[PDB]
Amino acid sequence: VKDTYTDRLDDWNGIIAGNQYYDSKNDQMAKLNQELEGKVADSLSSISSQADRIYLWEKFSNYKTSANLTATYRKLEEMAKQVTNPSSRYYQDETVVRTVRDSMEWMHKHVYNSEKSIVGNWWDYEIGTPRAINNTLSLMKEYFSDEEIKKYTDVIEKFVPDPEHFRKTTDNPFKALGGNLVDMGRVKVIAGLLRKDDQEISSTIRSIEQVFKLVDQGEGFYQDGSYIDHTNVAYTGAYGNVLIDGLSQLLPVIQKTKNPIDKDKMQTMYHWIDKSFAPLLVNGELMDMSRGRSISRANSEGHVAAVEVLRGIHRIADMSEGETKQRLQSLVKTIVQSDSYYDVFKNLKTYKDISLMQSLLSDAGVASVPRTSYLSAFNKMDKTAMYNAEKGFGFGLSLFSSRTLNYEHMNKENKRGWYTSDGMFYLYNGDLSHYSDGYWPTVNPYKMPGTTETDAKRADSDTGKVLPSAFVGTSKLDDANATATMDFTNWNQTLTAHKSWFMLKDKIAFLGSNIQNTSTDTAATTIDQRKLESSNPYKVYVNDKEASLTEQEKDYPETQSVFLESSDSKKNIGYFFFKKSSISMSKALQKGAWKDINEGQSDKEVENEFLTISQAHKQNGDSYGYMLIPNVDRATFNQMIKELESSLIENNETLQSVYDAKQGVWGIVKYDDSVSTISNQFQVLKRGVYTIRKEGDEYKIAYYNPETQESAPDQEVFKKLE
Ligand SMILES: CC(=O)N[C@@H]1[C@@H](O[C@@H]2OC(C(=O)O)=C[C@H](O)[C@H]2O)[C@@H](O)[C@@H](COS(=O)(=O)O)O[C@H]1O
Repeated sequence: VKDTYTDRLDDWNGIIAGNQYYDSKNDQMAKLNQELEGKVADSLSSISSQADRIYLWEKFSNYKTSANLTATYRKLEEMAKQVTNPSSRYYQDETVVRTVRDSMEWMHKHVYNSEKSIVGNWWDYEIGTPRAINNTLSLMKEYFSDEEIKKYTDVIEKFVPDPEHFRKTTDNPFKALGGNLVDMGRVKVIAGLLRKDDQEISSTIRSIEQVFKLVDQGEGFYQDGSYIDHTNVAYTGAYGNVLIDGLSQLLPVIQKTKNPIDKDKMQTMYHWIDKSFAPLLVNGELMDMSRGRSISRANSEGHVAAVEVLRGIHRIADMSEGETKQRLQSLVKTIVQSDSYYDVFKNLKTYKDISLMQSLLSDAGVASVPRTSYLSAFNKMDKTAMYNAEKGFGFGLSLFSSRTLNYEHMNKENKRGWYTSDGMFYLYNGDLSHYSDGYWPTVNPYKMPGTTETDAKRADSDTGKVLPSAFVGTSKLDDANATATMDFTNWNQTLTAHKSWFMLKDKIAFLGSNIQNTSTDTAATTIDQRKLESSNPYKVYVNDKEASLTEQEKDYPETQSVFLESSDSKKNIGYFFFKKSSISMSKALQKGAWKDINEGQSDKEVENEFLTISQAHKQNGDSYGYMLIPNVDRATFNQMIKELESSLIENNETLQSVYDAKQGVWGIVKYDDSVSTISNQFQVLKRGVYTIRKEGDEYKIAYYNPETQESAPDQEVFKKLE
């Protein structure tokens, strides 16, 4: 029956598919249409048309595997999209209409109904499938009776009757929050509209409002921009994605129901965008350190994942007004145009999303100015993101502590992320494809960049762990300078190291001290493991003399510097060792398959060439110290290392500090409360992290105690001499 409920469903259809905006003369849209045409065509030619079939699609036949249910229903949603698209060859096609109706009935009688119990993954039974069912019925509501719709959605009410909890029919339900809570809306709000159930709609919207509250513990968004999910995992880039992506779709519909959400409550959305999401986006790429186990998915590499956030932002901009709308449009525009590697349209899956992106990009009224420099210390999730606009490089520092899990391996995904948070670092430069094109299934998991580890074998069956120490954190001074440390202990408590980082605007110093090993395994710190481009080869220099790297590891004793020279300076990487160090390097083709790190992925062999730089630690009390200097040519790197000749102030078991004379900035990490005199100019008095700047006779201080997660009054930690 046509009423206010169907009106809302019409708006929903315009959002999830957008057929009403389709334009055959629009190349980007025609491209998505053809994709859907192909998908439906394939589904129609492989579906079982035999009586007494045991499945609809052979490749999704074993229904004891919950994933097959969601995949099956999603195939029906694709059909519903095309049968209602005037420009589709399947528009109002009698066979497709009957196929969708008959398929819904079959699955309802033999595979998914209220008389069933969760078998496999609860996610499919409560989120994946219900969403596919809602969208199918919503798109084809003019081909189904209200009774049939209520019939096919009853099962949704059986598995998800409570808008505040998930796994309600199991022996271990959980409180819905963040991304899941948004999906709860895409389940119960839509089902509610389909069932014309006001109570379900009102109660679900009320439950959804919890998402707008910032937290100070648990899952959710924090004031410092961090986003935690799954109890204690940094997850802005995956579950955070689902949250903004899904919520931006729902809001236009929710705000037109009899239970609209207060404007002041939704105000936090803008905080997420500016404080939580934006910093993790560099040249169109969403930083992998925030994507959890999703890094092990071939179809979700960095630039692809970024689009989920960008399209969410764009939708929010569209429902916003004036300056707020104007600036969000500019944010999306500048990020997209800075991405010369990935075509944003490849992940805009609805015509309205394509339309919005096109108008934004062609509207001269929307400014597209390169983003300025920034540095976000996401202490509540132990990650740090840095971007230098003048030089054009991004830097990501992935850590963990007693407050966060190192890596997430579940549902057979991300089997080898063991060391992705053990002081791992990311460098975002001219090569936007670096962490893409199969980086994850080909990178050597035992040598993640920046990490200090023993070479003991690791089991894929292992799961994440929290760190024994709480002494992990970043002290930020300004948009270009910050200091961080990690009181590191490896997975089996056989190795330790005081690892610290000194972010000094256009370079980052890496210092490690108190390195100890109690095992029989060899210990080493991976200085880098950079994925190469066959089109842009690097010329390697050691102590400024060209070197020839081979697959076989070569040792370089008494090394003062290493320089990776590209034809594009924005891809150059230099390493300056404060004190001559013994390192080894090699360039080798590494092979692997996505299935190796994610059971549900392809076993197709992938290959990439990598340049690995390492420093062995054969004695207790060992250390390392070097400055990472990117985006400068060879002569400029050589000049810079001369300026930094005496930048290392100290690197021992209780004190680590680097000084940038040009800036007048000090980065300092103290492991105890002894009085530390620095450069005969001042004293720092407490255990913690410092970033200090001298401006004449003045001193600007940024102190952070990572264990108590508090700063402190200046006189408690700093004292000027004389
Ligand atoms: C945040 C996350 O990893 N969520 C998991 C699901 O993944 C998301 O799926 C969708 C969607 O519209 O369904 C959008 C996102 O890009 C993607 O991250 C999914 O993996 C389900 C079930 O698993 S599967 O059978 O292995 O595919 O589990 C969620 O936790």
